Amino acid sequence: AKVEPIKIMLKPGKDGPKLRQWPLTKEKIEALKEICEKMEKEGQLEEAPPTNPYNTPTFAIKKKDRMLIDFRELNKVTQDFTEIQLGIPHPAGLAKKRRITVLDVGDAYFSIPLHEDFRPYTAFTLKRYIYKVLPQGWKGSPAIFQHTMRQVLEPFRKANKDVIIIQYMDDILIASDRTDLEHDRVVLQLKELLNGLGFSTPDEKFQKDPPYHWMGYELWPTKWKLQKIQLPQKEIWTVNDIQKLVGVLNWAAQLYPGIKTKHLCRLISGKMTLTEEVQWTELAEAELEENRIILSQEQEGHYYQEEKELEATVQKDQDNQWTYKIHQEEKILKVGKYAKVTHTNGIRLLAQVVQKIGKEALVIWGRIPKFHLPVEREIWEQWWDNYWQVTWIPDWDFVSTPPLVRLAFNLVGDPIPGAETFYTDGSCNRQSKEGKAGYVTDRGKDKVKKLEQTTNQQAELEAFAMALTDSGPKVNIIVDSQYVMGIVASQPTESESKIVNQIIEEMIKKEAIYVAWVPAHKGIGGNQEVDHLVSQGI
Amino acid sequence: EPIKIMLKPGKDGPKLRQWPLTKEKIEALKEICEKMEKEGQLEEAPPTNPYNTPTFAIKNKWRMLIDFRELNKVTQDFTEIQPHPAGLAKKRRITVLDVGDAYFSIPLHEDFRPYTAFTLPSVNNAEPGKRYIYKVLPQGWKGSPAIFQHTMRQVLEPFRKANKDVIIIQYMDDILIASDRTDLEHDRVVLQLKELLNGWMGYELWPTKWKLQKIQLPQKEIWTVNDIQKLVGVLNWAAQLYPGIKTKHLCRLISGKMTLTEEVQWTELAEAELEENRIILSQEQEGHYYQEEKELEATVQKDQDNQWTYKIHQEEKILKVGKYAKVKNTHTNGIRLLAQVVQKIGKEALVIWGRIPKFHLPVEREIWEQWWDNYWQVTWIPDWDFVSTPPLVRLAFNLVGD
Repeated sequence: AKVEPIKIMLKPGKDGPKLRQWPLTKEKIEALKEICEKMEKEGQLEEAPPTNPYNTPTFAIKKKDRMLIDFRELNKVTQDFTEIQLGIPHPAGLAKKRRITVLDVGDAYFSIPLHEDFRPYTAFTLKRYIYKVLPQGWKGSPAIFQHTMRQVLEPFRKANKDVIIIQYMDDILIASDRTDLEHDRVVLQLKELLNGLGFSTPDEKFQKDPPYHWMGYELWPTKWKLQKIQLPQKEIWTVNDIQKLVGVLNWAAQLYPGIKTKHLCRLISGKMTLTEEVQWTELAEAELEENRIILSQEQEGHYYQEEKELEATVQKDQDNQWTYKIHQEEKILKVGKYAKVTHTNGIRLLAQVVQKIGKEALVIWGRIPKFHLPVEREIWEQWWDNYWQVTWIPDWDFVSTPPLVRLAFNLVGDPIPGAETFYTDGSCNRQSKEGKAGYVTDRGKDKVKKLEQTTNQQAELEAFAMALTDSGPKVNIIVDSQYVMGIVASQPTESESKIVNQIIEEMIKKEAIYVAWVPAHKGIGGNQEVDHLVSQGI
Repeated sequence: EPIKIMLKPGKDGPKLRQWPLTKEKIEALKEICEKMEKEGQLEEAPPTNPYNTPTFAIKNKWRMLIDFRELNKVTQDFTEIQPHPAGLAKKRRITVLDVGDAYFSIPLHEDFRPYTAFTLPSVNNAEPGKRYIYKVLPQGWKGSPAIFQHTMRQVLEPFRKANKDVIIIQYMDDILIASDRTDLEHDRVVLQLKELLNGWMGYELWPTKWKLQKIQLPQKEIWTVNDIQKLVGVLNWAAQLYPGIKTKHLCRLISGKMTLTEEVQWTELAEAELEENRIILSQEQEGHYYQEEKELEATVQKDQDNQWTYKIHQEEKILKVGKYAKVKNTHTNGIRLLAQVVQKIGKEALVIWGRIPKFHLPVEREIWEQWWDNYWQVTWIPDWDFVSTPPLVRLAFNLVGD
């Protein structure tokens, strides 16, 4: 029963490792040889021919309750593989089934032969050995293992089209609506398939009853729950400790937003011994701290019923806080948040929430939910109908989830008869950052305001603000900045900028505002005089 | 035997992400690929293959749409394929057929196959991605129509002599049958041609039914200060695209006026300048400025009147402008509308210039890339980037008409 191992290559123009074998204590070299003794016995290891020039550092670490090879250099030279599964199954997408069973594959890598031509590079000295199976810590092991497991389970899945099989790494979840007898029988059938193909399934890694521990989740029969993820809190952090830490964070970052591993990785800047103490950086320190906070949370929800409808209800909370809930009738599958961040409005942000939820739902349920939004249809449609940018919106419903998203803009398409007309402009001295913002009106008035540490754009905006501030409930304003024009057109309701905020404040008080643009420096009546007024001495 | 294929110097194969799809599309895709594999057109990709191109499904039964744009950028040669008979646009009717299935009769060189890897996702990531690579010419690769030319030539060349009135040209996975025959005589030529291929998924165009539109300056009985301000504005927009456009004299009309509702007193200078500008725009839009050596571009934007318009251009040189009728369904999806406009523009560009433009779209990259495929019905995918429509451009395009 032999399947030929997949062929592997090193990156072009590269060679296997030939690194330094650091001597270690007598006690250590004792346990190590003991370990390798067993591995060579069982078939995981084999002795290196006298012509093998390659070598990788070996280490021994105090049992996490012992041998650790530093394949960092071999990995660096190994070809790239395919990341055959980035994304973790979410229990909210798991169909509600009568029976569930969870089980792990033991020493998964030990059951997969490494190609003869590639074993040479795995060489390490103690006697010298090379791997015959996928080495733990080697770059290609998880890609090959993942691929192999998919092929082992595929025939089982097509034989039992009604059973739900979910495999992630060496964790397999089995769910079905068969009788307790039939279910257990199909699970035994699965273990028989695996064991027969050489994959062990420890009785200890087998889970008969609830709660089922599955990938950080605890699956109860009625609901699921994401446990708080605990992160190691060591005294002295070695390169290996940071590696494992970053491994966990890599997984965890799929379950939570805001997880960063950047400055944490910069701590193990390559060639440093795998045992070498890391030099803690302030930003690395800060990163781990924020990560601990983020993960010190917990989530929960119910399971999916594909026959029933999939809905999404959104609600704006405090200020930038939008929350949602994916549900089927009154049953909530999962809850979510969005507060992502210069000057938009509720309708534009609402659309961003809808996009986020839509993307998430395609991933988990393979379908788009029915949306229930806190915004009236006429308001929504009217705004997007006029806006220059298109956005995604599937069928939806309005729901009176106060507060409602409402836009109240009195921007009119034609000059307002009788309303005073303000011509706006702002200057800025490139070198002193001193400028002026002002206006001139068709009713004879004018005003100028000196600005300091400003900018052309800021001066332009300060001028528009001045016009809004000194005008009646109805006003026409002519600007020469397409920038200001763009901003006003986007009818913003929220901004970080102080001047933009005044502009919004004033704009809401107006009954009607007509705003148009004219090219600058063309001697256009009104524009030419404000231009000269604010440019004087600037 | 298959010819050796090369990636451009210093370029490697695609390494793009697969996007999440609906359950129905995933099921349809897996079925398609199962058959293709069974037919020897695909084979599973090893874990040692690091490449990946995004796959999609369009629609009824589904068709697989693999997005090989990146692979096409990195493929050496096959440049002279993206040859055109300007008569095409004059034909009364054009039938476009998707002939990509035919490619599967020709093998792909074993050394290039790994770069065609693609992945089929699974709902809720229940299982790892199912990966495949092609063993034959892939639909969507620029090299396929080229390598298939001989096989295709052995059929179309005879049929072309027997119908010298009909124009039969191929662009990528498409075959255009254009002629002036009566519909039954046209449908006849089409059925014949299909019978020859078999030894469906396509659409109809009516070129001579397309109304040519142009930028046209307003004409009013009475012009106000506001009217002249608005005119000079768009004239200023045009001055960037069209040479010779001036506004000095029109501006002078309102140099001493601030009240927007006031009527301007016309001068001969202003009138001659507005007239000169009308003639310039008219004369320059009837010109021919195309350069098949420069990228063909299309920018889409919404009118200030909220109608969809576009401009076909090369840098600042505008080759064509169009405007589509306003949409009634007030609650239609934005991404849907834009996608329909894009496909209409491309189809039109294909007939006229023989190639798909690079689009500049008024949509956020992330939203567009996530949903565009749900409203796609053609087999091609243009390159595109994302842009912001300036308020002035919205007013400028209000002038497209006729």
